[PDB]
Amino acid sequence: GETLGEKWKRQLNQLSKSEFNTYKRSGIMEVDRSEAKEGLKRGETTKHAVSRGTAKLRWFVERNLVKPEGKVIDLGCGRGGWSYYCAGLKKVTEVKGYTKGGPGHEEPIPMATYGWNLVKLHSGKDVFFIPPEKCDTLLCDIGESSPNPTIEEGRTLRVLKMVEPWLRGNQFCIKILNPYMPSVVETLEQMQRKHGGMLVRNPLSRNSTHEMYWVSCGTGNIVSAVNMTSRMLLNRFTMAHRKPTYERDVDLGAGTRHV
Ligand SMILES: C[S@@+](CC[C@H](N)C(=O)[O-])C[C@H]1O[C@@H](n2cnc3c(N)ncnc32)[C@H](O)[C@@H]1O
Ligand SMILES: OC[C@@]1(O)OC[C@@H](O)[C@@H](O)[C@@H]1O
Ligand SMILES: [Cl-]
Repeated sequence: GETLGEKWKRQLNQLSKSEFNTYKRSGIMEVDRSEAKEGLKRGETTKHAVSRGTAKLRWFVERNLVKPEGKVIDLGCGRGGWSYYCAGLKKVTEVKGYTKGGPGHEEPIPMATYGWNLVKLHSGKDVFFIPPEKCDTLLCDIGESSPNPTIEEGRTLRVLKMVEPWLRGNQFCIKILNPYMPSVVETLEQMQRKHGGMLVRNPLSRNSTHEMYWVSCGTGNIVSAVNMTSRMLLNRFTMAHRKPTYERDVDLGAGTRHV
């Protein structure tokens, strides 16, 4: 009597490599990253978003699902995609990004995109072990995938326990790696009651992950959101019209900001 999400995961893990590669992009929204990738390889530091993450966060911001403002803390900042984007938003006054260093983990990329001077990224900073800090906006994009959904479940619950102390009177956008397991749904219901917001599927996410984001603005039934996302993902395995929808990548400009 598994959840629809569990049914999706078992089916995903049964795909061949070619099937997986076709499925992951079927009918998704996608930014053309060729130009940014080539530029970044050449050491270019203006205009380019450092990752696909900038476009993901832009989608939420454009729809007023999160409204970054004041002091922004970005947990699991990686290369800095979310941080460099927030740096260009009018209401943002400072951005601090923290990420885990080490082999196999992405390190921050120094960039000169608009508002770069308001951003301080720091590697070698495992957020599970640091004290929470006051901020006006809390972003978190942590959650490592695994073919084992119980491992993802444990990762998601650990992230949720970790972020809660950082939430008080502030905007937020937090990745929920595995939102479909019963303990996670229940945890999310409790945290939504305590801190508000809603759970949303980003159309730029690949079909190979069931990730959803808990955003501070709006409200909605979490069980419905999760189940409708699971149904969509299950239905995409045998999608008749699977062409992705392409959008231009984000241009983050250049120059310092004065607040
Ligand atoms: C998907 S990425 C971030 C993408 C980012 N939002 C962007 O737009 O470029 C998640 C990052 O969180 C980092 N991470 C994982 N566990 C962490 C921890 N305990 N503390 C800090 N960072 C962590 C990973 O190394 C990875 O770089
Ligand atoms: O509502 C916020 C809070 O009180 O929730 C319970 C724990 O997570 C605390 O660390 C956290 O500050
Ligand atoms: Cl609803």
